[PDB]
Amino acid sequence: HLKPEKLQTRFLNGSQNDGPRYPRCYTLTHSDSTGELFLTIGPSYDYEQISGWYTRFMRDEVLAVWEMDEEDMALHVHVHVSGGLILGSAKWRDKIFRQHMPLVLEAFRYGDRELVKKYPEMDQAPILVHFHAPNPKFDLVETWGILRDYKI
Amino acid sequence: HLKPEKLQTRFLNGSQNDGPRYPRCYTLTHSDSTGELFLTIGPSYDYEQISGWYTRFMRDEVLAVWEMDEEDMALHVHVHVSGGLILGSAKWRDKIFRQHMPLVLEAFRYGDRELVKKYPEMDQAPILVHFHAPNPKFDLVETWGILRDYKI
Repeated sequence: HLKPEKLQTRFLNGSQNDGPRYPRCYTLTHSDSTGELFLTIGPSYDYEQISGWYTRFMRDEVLAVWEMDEEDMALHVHVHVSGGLILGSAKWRDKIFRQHMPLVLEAFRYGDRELVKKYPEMDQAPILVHFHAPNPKFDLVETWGILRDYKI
Repeated sequence: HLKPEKLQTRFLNGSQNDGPRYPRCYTLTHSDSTGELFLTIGPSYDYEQISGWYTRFMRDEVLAVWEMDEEDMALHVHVHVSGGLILGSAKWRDKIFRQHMPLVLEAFRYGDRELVKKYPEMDQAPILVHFHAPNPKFDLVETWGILRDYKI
């Protein structure tokens, strides 16, 4: 489980804690030196946060995008299981991301909690997780419940 | 069934019929007037090919990218089943894309047949089709055999 006091939240221009609902993207990284999680909420992804040779080599970020559909919205989450010149085998990386996915989704719903309060319908929205890999074995899109399931 | 006289194959700067193997992307559009198919092969997508108002409304282009899994290869195909203001419901679009998918994969195999000659391991590559949609019901990634399935 998530430790709220270890979660820093930043907003990109065009996004605030009260909206808008769309466009709305999440960028999530961490530091194993401090154990803290860093969440940016914005119209798109946080390119400062995912910059530098380190994150390009570890590719440990979690990105997410709220997508409009006919039944309100859905959250599309993305993690880089394999591909390119990165640390770790596809099978390790897949195992660690799956391990930490409940923590990831808890950070999204704690971090953006004011918006859930304002629009309780997002808290029923489905969560779709795409484990990206070149290999069909690991390239999987999965439903991981809804947002209220990750209430802390 | 693919009718090769109805297929035009085109190369962007940086690609030829004999390579390079990577990066290599396919952009497939059609003329409803004549039933002709337009395939472009290059280092990336032919963005001008897919830029017309007709494509913006029908979103019936097919995009594909060859992806590296260390030394192994896999063809990742992309179709827009749902999302945005477009012609047709998800259910209807999904059905037509799936009925025409063998034709599409046959155009890829015929259009790029000389590269497959040169690198026969390319016929054994898995084809992975992503039916894009915001909704879990239609947002599916599926293996559709191997390239060699779709020779004519």
